[PDB]
Amino acid sequence: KRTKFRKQFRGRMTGDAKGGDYVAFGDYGLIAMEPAWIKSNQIEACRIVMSRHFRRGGKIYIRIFPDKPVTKKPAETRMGKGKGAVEYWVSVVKPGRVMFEVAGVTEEQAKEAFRLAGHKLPIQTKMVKREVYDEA
Amino acid sequence: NGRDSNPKYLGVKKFGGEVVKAGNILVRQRGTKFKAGQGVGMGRDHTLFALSDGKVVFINKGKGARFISIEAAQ
Amino acid sequence: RRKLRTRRKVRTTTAASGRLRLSVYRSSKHIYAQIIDDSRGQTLAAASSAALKSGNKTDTAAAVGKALAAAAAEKGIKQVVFDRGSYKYHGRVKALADAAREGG
Amino acid sequence: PKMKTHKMAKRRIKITGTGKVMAFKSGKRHQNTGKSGDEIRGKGKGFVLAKAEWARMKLMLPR
Amino acid sequence: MKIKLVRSVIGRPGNQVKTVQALGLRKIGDSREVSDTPAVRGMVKTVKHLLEVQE
Amino acid sequence: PRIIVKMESSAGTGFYYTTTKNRRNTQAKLELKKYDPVAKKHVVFREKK
RNA sequence: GUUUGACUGGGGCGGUCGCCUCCCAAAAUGUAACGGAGGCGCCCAAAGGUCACCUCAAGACGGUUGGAAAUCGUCUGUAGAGCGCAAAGGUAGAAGGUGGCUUGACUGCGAGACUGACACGUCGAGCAGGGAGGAAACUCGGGCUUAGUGAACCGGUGGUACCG
RNA sequence: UUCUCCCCGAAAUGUAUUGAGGUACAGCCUCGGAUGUUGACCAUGUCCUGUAGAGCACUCACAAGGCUAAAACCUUAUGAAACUCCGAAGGGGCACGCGUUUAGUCCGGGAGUGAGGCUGCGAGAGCUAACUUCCGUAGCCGAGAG
Ligand SMILES: [Mg+2]
Ligand SMILES: [Mg+2]
Ligand SMILES: [Mg+2]
Ligand SMILES: [Mg+2]
Ligand SMILES: [Mg+2]
Ligand SMILES: [Mg+2]
Ligand SMILES: [Mg+2]
Ligand SMILES: [Mg+2]
Ligand SMILES: [Mg+2]
Ligand SMILES: [Mg+2]
Ligand SMILES: [Mg+2]
Ligand SMILES: [Mg+2]
Ligand SMILES: [Mg+2]
Ligand SMILES: [Mg+2]
Ligand SMILES: [Mg+2]
Ligand SMILES: [Mg+2]
Ligand SMILES: [Mg+2]
Ligand SMILES: [Mg+2]
Ligand SMILES: [Mg+2]
Ligand SMILES: [Mg+2]
Ligand SMILES: [Mg+2]
Ligand SMILES: [Mg+2]
Ligand SMILES: [Mg+2]
Ligand SMILES: [Mg+2]
Ligand SMILES: [Mg+2]
Ligand SMILES: [Mg+2]
Ligand SMILES: [Mg+2]
Ligand SMILES: [Mg+2]
Ligand SMILES: [Mg+2]
Ligand SMILES: [Mg+2]
Ligand SMILES: [Mg+2]
Ligand SMILES: [Mg+2]
Ligand SMILES: [Mg+2]
Ligand SMILES: [Mg+2]
Ligand SMILES: [Mg+2]
Ligand SMILES: [Mg+2]
Ligand SMILES: [Mg+2]
Repeated sequence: KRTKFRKQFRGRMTGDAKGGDYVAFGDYGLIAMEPAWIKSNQIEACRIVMSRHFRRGGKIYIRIFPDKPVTKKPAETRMGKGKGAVEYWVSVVKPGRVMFEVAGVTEEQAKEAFRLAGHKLPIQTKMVKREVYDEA
Repeated sequence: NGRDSNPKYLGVKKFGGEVVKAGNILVRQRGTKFKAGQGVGMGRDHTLFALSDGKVVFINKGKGARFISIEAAQ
Repeated sequence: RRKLRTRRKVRTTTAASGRLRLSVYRSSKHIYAQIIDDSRGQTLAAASSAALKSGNKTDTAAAVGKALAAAAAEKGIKQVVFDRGSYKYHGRVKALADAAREGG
Repeated sequence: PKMKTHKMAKRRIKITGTGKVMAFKSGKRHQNTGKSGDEIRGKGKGFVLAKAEWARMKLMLPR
Repeated sequence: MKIKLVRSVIGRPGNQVKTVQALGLRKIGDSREVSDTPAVRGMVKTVKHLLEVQE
Repeated sequence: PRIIVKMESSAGTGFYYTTTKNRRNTQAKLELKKYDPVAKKHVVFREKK
């Protein structure tokens, strides 16, 4: 969720992601296919769904993180003073980027958990078990 | 909280393989991205200018330490 | 002890335009001296005192300056740089100077 | 008729032979003394560029 | 090295236009015989979509 | 109020002045510099005024 | 009799109006917004000239006051410091820290260039008069640079002896 | 704001303005004179640059473990307009023409323009809204019929 950090506001455009195409932690991983912002409560709902389905057990990693501030001008004004101070934090997400990955849960239950979590994300997404991997 | 800014043109002015007349300005810079070479002089703002007419030429070694210099004609 | 060497060596070869180098070495009882043409990677007129002996180092070195002044004199030496190593223009190397160019 | 504007008279214009316009050097002209020696020294040019036509019609005969 | 125009200058960027003008072509359907020296090869390359290079 | 005033220095029996802002903080005692006036070489200009 | 600014996603209220630094600015320069951040209207007779010397932050182990950080000692230690104020470039062969003598924080000039529609603004070899430090080569016409500002008019003061 | 045909042909930018639908200067148009290929394109040589990408070596942010008086520090792992060990494609200056073309510059008379518009690409503001707004860049409309 919200970071405790630095400059309030930013900008925006896109290109395919590089910083995490492969599933390092855990066994399985759901993975993004579209370039939307993800932001805060969207993730946290993914987290709370999977933690319901799995917890008492399993290991849940959230490799994505609401870095990027996004702004809302007030109410109903004209293009006025500056931008709007707050609103929500997002994480940009490009295809092949891994958002989620379970540990210690059978293949089928990871299927169902990824299905639930992905039914509330702006992007469609595909899951995979980790092929052979390199990058260490 | 926004209105402010300011406009001071800077940069290399006389590039390598150019024939500077003496007293020509060859680089304006804020620090020492270029160090004045053989045949070159540097004023208060670290401007490098020709000491005597010649061919401008650049020596590059490691971007801590490169130098502009003059190789006179004749 | 180091930084003073390259310090005076940078201020010497800045002031070096036309004029030749004159690097007195003093750290031992070897007060060797050289005359180096900066640019060309060459020396031309060294006056080391491995064979000479005149007593106290301040006066032994004195003759070294004198020896050197004759050598460069045979080559047509205008003036020179001086290029102190680190030694604070003291009586032994100040004497090597007064002896060098009193007899130049 | 066609009077010349007397404001241009002893005011930094004059007419060089060959038709060029004079001017004086202004900045820091008076009321300033943390200005550098050359700066106080820098007055006295009057070569002045693309204004000339109007400066000319300011002075018919060079008064 | 035969050439002709086969596409208009209009609505094309500046270098393409001035290059068409350099190569000697001032109307569609103009043809010409050009030497193969590096700069002429570079010109006729710069606007090669406008030109039916013969061979 | 004011702190570092502008101080004019009469040259030592010359005819010319120099003018500079000697800060009145640490510079409690009147300025005495040297400078070249109307006549000779550098002489003592007494920045009293 | 007159005055009672302008910008302005209508006008008003609010805010802003000159100057410096960074992003925006699309690897030349330039580039708008009531775009995103931050500073100036000064300071220093030494924080300047020069000439000599020294080298930083931080950590670990060890130690009187101490007890995480004071002071001292060894080890590691391109800088993780410092540079009067902002930030950026630069910087250890110092521009940083300290002492000596000192005023070049000069007069008369200005090859040749940067920058601007103009008017301004920047840098500057080299020439003379005369100085300062150094044994010397040589460096000095304010400050590590980049902000610390105001045409003209009208007047105060001191020289000069052109007008009258 | 009235008669004809012929030749060329813009501007809606910059800086300044008690200035903002006005005006000055420049920029871009035309005419006459002078030089007389200095212009244009494309090539080679050379130099300059920190964007796209990428990367964590510094600043800030940040995910799972280890050690541990938590800081630092180790394995694994990321984000960046105001981060950069790196870093293109392109872009700019200069020379040369090794090669094709046809403008260029200086001097003087006359201007108009200084309300722009759309689309593609690059960004900001905005909802990654607008036949939206402000900059950059190419082309068309503007003044272009077919
Ligand atoms: Mg993309
Ligand atoms: Mg792509
Ligand atoms: Mg990676
Ligand atoms: Mg009459
Ligand atoms: Mg006259
Ligand atoms: Mg097309
Ligand atoms: Mg009236
Ligand atoms: Mg108004
Ligand atoms: Mg405000
Ligand atoms: Mg730029
Ligand atoms: Mg560019
Ligand atoms: Mg503009
Ligand atoms: Mg913004
Ligand atoms: Mg120093
Ligand atoms: Mg002396
Ligand atoms: Mg000088
Ligand atoms: Mg008087
Ligand atoms: Mg026509
Ligand atoms: Mg202005
Ligand atoms: Mg207007
Ligand atoms: Mg005009
Ligand atoms: Mg003509
Ligand atoms: Mg030309
Ligand atoms: Mg040509
Ligand atoms: Mg990027
Ligand atoms: Mg490497
Ligand atoms: Mg030709
Ligand atoms: Mg004209
Ligand atoms: Mg007419
Ligand atoms: Mg306009
Ligand atoms: Mg426009
Ligand atoms: Mg927005
Ligand atoms: Mg529009
Ligand atoms: Mg129109
Ligand atoms: Mg049509
Ligand atoms: Mg058209
Ligand atoms: Mg049609």
